[PDB]
Amino acid sequence: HLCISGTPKIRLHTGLLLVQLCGGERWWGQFLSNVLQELYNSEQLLIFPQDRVFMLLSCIGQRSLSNSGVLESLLNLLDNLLSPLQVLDIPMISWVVMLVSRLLDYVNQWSFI
Amino acid sequence: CRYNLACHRLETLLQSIDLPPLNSANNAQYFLRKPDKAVEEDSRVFSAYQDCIQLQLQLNLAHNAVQRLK
Amino acid sequence: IGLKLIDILLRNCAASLNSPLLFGRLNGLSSDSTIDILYQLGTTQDPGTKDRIQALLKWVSDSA
Amino acid sequence: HERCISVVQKLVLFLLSMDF
Amino acid sequence: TSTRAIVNTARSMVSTIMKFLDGIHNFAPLGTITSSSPTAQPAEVL
Repeated sequence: HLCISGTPKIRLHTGLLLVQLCGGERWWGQFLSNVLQELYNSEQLLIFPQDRVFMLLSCIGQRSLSNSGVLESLLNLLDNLLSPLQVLDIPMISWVVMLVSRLLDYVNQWSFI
Repeated sequence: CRYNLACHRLETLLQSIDLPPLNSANNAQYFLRKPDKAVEEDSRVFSAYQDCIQLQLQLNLAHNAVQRLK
Repeated sequence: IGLKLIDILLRNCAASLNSPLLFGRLNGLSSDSTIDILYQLGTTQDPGTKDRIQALLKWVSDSA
Repeated sequence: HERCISVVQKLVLFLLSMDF
Repeated sequence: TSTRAIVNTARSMVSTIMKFLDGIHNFAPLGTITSSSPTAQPAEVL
């Protein structure tokens, strides 16, 4: 309700508020992946600032990256999205990989990226 | 009256505005190099949008001034 | 191949380590190009015209 | 790290599957 | 076959996302310049 459609300050504070409260819960990583799935899958028609919301999600994951479930669930989404190789949703994969890439590098030859 | 007119202007200008979804390479290029016509549409929208915000503040101030007297 | 093309533009554009894959694109995406192609296929007068229209309507019903 | 292998294997397949 | 054998280097939504996260450009000013000769004058002015 708030982070997708809210104002930047409301968006930022809601995201930061959600991290501080529920960032340490086991289901937190699943929530991030579910949000990622629901909001960025190519079947989503909802119009919203994907880039601004994505920056928030990257920020949110970084501030909750101490929760082992964050990266676990994010890679499970990437695992499931790539299952067709082993139909692929390339835009969804791009969002997930970039989120996963930014989160992992927070966890020199790649400094060019 | 003017604020409603300004609000109507914003709707007319935006009704010709379209947002490509970020799901294809052609859409990615649209975001990478905004074509000149797309740039002009944003300039007109920003100018028109400023008018609505200015008049919205004045309308609330005018309402607030009238309410103070009442 | 008109039916195959309709399937590619509307239903499934994926290929039928050296085999072509073309996994990179979402199915059914539309542009001015796909719209023009579909319109010319539909409105082109030939023996297959009927069949092509049939395919189109089929995809409509399937979607619904 | 079995799921890690799975995603990495699928990532390589994706790498090997990348075309135009 | 060739379409199978090539990957598109044209920029896509990943490059757009990187841009959202903030003709050629001189990177010498950003670099550090050194020399193997101990007696060389420091060359940062270059």
